[PDB]
Amino acid sequence: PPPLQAVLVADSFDRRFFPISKDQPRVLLPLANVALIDYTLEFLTATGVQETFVFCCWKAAQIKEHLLKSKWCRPTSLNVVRIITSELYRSLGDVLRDVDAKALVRSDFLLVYGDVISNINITRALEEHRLRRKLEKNVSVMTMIFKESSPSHPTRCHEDNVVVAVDSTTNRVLHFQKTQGLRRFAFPLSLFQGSSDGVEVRYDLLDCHISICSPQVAQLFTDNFDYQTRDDFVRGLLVNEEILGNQIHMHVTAKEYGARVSNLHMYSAVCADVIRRWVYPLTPEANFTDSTTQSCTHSRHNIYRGPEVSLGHGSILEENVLLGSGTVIGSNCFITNSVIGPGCHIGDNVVLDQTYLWQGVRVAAGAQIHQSLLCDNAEVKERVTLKPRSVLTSQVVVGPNITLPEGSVISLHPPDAEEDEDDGEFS
Amino acid sequence: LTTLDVTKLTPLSHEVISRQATINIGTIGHVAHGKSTVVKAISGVHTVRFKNELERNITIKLGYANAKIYKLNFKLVRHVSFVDCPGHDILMATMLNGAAVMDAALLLIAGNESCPQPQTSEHLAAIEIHILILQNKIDLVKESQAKEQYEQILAFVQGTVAEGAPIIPLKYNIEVVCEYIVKKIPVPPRDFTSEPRLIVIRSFDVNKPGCEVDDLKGGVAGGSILKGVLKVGQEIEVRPGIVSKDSEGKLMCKPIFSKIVSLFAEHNDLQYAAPGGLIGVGTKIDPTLCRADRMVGQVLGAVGALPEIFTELEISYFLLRRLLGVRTEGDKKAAKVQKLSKNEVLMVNIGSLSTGGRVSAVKADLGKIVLTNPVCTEVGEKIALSRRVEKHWRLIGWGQIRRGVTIKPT
Amino acid sequence: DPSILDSLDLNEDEREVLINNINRRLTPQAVKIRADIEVACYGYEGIDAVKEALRAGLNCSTENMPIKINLIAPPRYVMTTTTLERTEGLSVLSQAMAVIKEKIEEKRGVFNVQMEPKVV
Repeated sequence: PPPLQAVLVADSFDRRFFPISKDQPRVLLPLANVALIDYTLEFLTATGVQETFVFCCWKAAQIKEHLLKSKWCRPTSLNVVRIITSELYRSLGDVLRDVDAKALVRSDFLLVYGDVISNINITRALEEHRLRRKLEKNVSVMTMIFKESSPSHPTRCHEDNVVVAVDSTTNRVLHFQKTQGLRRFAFPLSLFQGSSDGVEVRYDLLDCHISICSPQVAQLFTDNFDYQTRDDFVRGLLVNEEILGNQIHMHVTAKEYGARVSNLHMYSAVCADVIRRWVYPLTPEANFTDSTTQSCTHSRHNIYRGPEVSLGHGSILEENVLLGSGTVIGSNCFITNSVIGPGCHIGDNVVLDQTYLWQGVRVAAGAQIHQSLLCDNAEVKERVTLKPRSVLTSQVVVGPNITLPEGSVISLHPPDAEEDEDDGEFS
Repeated sequence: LTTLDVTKLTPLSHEVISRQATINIGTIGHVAHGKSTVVKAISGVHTVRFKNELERNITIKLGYANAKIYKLNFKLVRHVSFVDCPGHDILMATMLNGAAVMDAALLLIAGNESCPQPQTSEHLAAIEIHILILQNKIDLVKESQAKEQYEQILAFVQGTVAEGAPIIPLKYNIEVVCEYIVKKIPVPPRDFTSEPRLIVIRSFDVNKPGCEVDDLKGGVAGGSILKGVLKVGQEIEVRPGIVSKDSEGKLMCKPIFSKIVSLFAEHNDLQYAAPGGLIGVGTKIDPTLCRADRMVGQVLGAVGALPEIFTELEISYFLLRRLLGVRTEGDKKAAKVQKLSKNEVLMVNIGSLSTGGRVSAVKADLGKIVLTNPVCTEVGEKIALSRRVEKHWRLIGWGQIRRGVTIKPT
Repeated sequence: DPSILDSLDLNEDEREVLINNINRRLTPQAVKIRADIEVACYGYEGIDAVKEALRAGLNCSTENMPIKINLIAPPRYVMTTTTLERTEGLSVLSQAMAVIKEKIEEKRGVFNVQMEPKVV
């Protein structure tokens, strides 16, 4: 068989990150001081992929510049990465149509998005897919990867919850639907006529958004030019079964981790999982993207400390705290369950709970920050309290003596932000 | 055994020079992909087996079936190619986008039921336009047959608004239908003196795996020729060509030039190709550019056809209010074509050129459709507009091209 | 050449047995050099240029070493030749590949080496 290939869509064709994504692509957002593209590239490289194609449209220049300076673009990298840009891209269907047009792939490639955090090794799934393809003579066209989970887990967001009806003895997907806003699920009877021996209905599957595909997938995408998403392909293929059977199978992992960052809820959940070493060996102290800046040491209670952190006197780091290089922390501080980017400056008697601070964040003394996100070079003045689910975009300052509500999203762009932001808090 | 030669100047539709296929006759009926048995009983079962691959568009590709009618130790009198695609919507969209397609029709009606399929067939026949209805409800009692004939006559009384005055009634019925077709089918006027033009509907790669470097044949295309006659050895060009966007700019299309090294019908065809059939013009093209159905959607010109490459087209349309002839028991807004929503993918079908297009802008009288791939059809031709409602592309309206974006790369 | 073994004065049956053992033990001369090349031209005479390049590459085959070039995929061909002395076989395959690449590039086409020559 030829070397394993992978198509890495480096642009989510949906805007779930305004106004954050208005000056930085979602693919380049730092999760744990490391961009998502680095995580997905490491996942692809570690599983044996030898050739990768990145399709980036929105702000492709920044993605190209970041990739060219990364580890995977070195001559010594075994995962050769090809960068293809186009302003005409509008959906994943367009990307697959372009792949079929230029004939990038030859057999059994990988389809993943550019914001997938995982440590899954797909050797067994790939072998099963290849054996099934050989035995059935080109009937199984896709093998989607799912993770055993529970409906109550923080990673199971309401938006991306999926219920799948499958054939338990061959791992064949018979029905697939999303449960967004549905209090009751329905399944057609045509499932039970064929595989009456065994049918299972599974709601405990977390969609890692990883698929092992065949060039027939791109051929079907270019045949049905209206297809835009993977879900559209799955639904249209499962409903059109009497002709062009082209069945889809699946693989379930239990001891491996995989999930894609789709919104702030998923971002926070995956960041918490990564800090707590749930994606081992992709840990903050592993430095899987070798760089002088992102080196740190691991201590008790999952405390990661970088070089020259210079913690103050009386400040307490409770647990699950990552501190970037060059950060400065004041006295009598209390930081817990938080990720702080490099170069941050923190005042005295602050409280940080489940917050995320990116590069250059400056916080004045006496601040109270809970469950909020602070983007690059954000600033907070004296005695400011940020209620949960607050977002401060880049170059945003908040004036003194103000308590932002529990949904405050402010940026320098007036329309997209719920409140236009400047050196002041009100007006 | 035929004796086709390479000496002809002004052939005719009924001329015995070709005697393979000159007139294309459609076949739309309520058989629901059951017309294959009738076609085989009228033409032959294994008549078409010359090039096979992995099928791509089963329900969106028009299929032909060559057949020669013999009469009076028998002599062939006429040869007609029967066209029958899965789903009358595709055939209706293709036929009603110009002319020179499906010159005749055969309504495969049923004497058992008068379900909505006959109504849809009648609507498609009216929209597309010399029809010849025929009932295949064999194995029925004499009184039952008379009642079915009375019901069919009652339906044809209403259907005769456009064309509803045919008459037909196991192999005896096939012979009667063949005689009626031979007697009634008229010769259509085809412009043989025009420059040849072929539209590709099927591409193949004849080079088998593990072949030697000597028996390496390639470029075996296919399709249909509308206007003109194709001669072997002529210098042909592909209007679409190879389209690439790797230049970090707009899409660039480079036409592909070749020479007609062969011309094969279902049987062995001569060096000259005539309109009205499925003629595979195998040129000297590399098989890598022409794999299984990888060249479909290109026009094989001869003298550099004036039709330029179009990326986007401004089409004035008249969207049909409801589904043509589809009135189900429920009809819960299913048979209701909505307005042209922005950023919606529609199946633009210019003649036999099936392509895809998304709506970019529209102001109450004309849409600006950006196509998924460049096409070379015309500057003012009639372009149909289709859209699927439930896993089935169906006609939505018409269109007239007024302006477009031209790509002219060397 | 069993002439040297003829000078032995052991016996006739002994000489025959020794010759048979020597020829059956120390005569494993068999080696195959295989390579894969993707060459195609999108020109006026595309298939013709591809066939000409393939013929030019195959013409470089020496005695007792016929390069049986075959088409693996529509865009890719495979060169296989069961010739002993693999050290010379690799050089012969490399020379044939270089000649084929030069012929393809001269005919305004494209050529690439998917896999370099290697043993079976």
